[PDB]
Amino acid sequence: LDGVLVPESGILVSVGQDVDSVNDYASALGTIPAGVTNYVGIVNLDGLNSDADAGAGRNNIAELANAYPTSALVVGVSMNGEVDAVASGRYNANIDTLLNTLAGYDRPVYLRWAYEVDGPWNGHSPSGIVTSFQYVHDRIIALGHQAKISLVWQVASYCPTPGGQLDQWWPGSEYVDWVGLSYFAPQDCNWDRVNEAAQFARSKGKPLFLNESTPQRYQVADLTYSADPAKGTNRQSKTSQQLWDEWFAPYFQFMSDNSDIVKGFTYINADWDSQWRWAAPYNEGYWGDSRVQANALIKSNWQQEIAKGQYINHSETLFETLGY
Ligand SMILES: O=[N+]([O-])c1ccc(O[C@@H]2OC[C@@H](O)[C@H](O[C@@H]3OC[C@@H](O[C@@H]4OC[C@@H](O)[C@H](O)[C@H]4O)[C@H](O)[C@H]3O)[C@H]2F)cc1[N+](=O)[O-]
Ligand SMILES: *[C@H]1OC[C@@H](O)[C@H](O[C@@H]2OC[C@@H](O)[C@H](O[C@@H]3OC[C@@H](O)[C@H](O)[C@H]3O)[C@H]2O)[C@H]1F
Repeated sequence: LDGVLVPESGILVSVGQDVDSVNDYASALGTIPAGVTNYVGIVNLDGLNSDADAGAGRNNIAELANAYPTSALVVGVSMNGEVDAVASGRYNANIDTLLNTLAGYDRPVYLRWAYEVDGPWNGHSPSGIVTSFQYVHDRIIALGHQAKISLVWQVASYCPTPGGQLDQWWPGSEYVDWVGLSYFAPQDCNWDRVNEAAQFARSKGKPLFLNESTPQRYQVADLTYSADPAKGTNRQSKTSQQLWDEWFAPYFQFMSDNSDIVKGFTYINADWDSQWRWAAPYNEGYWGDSRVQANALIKSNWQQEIAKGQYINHSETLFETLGY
């Protein structure tokens, strides 16, 4: 796809990853985000045309798209543990409806198909990922939606999964418009996973989207950090400048260090602790509170950074800038 829906220059600023947290961000920052992010499952299309709230914030792409009619949509599509049945065609009617629905919004859509392709917890087979990316990239063309829907192959870039295993998941450059990654606690392995994902994207000639990012294990309102990924115990006080310097400055530095390929990010701005999947007593890891508006210094510094001219923010020229 040769730069289609990929900005020639600049980094798309998007926010996620549930309707309410995105509305709260837009309210608190007094801004219309350039891109907004939700999730849907392919088995039920849960979250596409009506509310789906399963403990990770409310998803409703119809509501989101009406609330932000001149912002890009970013959509994570879960395989719901069924990628092999998806690859064998059992959900093909649902795929068409998903693609036709998203194309009916007449705006740039970034589709993270089977996001975190190499996260073992997603139950994926390499075959099912390679086949289904082929099928979906081709179906976008068959349905006539290739000017509108950009297909993102997003890895998990998660330190406990060993490096050097990305090739088995790759469907081929002809079937991928962007590579994506997750930027949470890359310091746990010296940035090795996120750097490996970036260098993979670079080697394939694809732009890079940081599709999931948050100061994982930090609390912005409380100003704390924990080294405990499972339960968030023995929380450490941080100053707000420390929390900026420890997570936010390196996050933006990573984008500069990879500025040949980085063309978008999604910042997840949420009180994760308020959402039951991510809440105490932490059955699915410790996440924290990533709301930049919950600290004045973090909020100022955030707004000051993303207003800079390497970032693509919302304006009347946004869709043109993104290649729509
Ligand atoms: O301490 N940690 O390092 C830690 C511990 C756990 C943890 O949990 C995961 O958090 C990220 C979240 O994205 C994962 O969510 C799983 O996604 C897969 C789901 O699969 C469903 O399982 C039920 C099945 O019937 C259905 O077919 C299938 O789709 C699963 O439900 C989710 O739990 C968590 F697993 C993260 C971390 N860490 O962050 O620190
Ligand atoms: C990347 O790391 C951070 C996690 O928060 C992300 O997990 C996704 O968070 C948002 C949830 O809405 C999504 O949950 C899926 O939503 C669609 C449902 O059909 C599906 O059952 C549900 O798991 C999380 O995967 C992670 F990607």
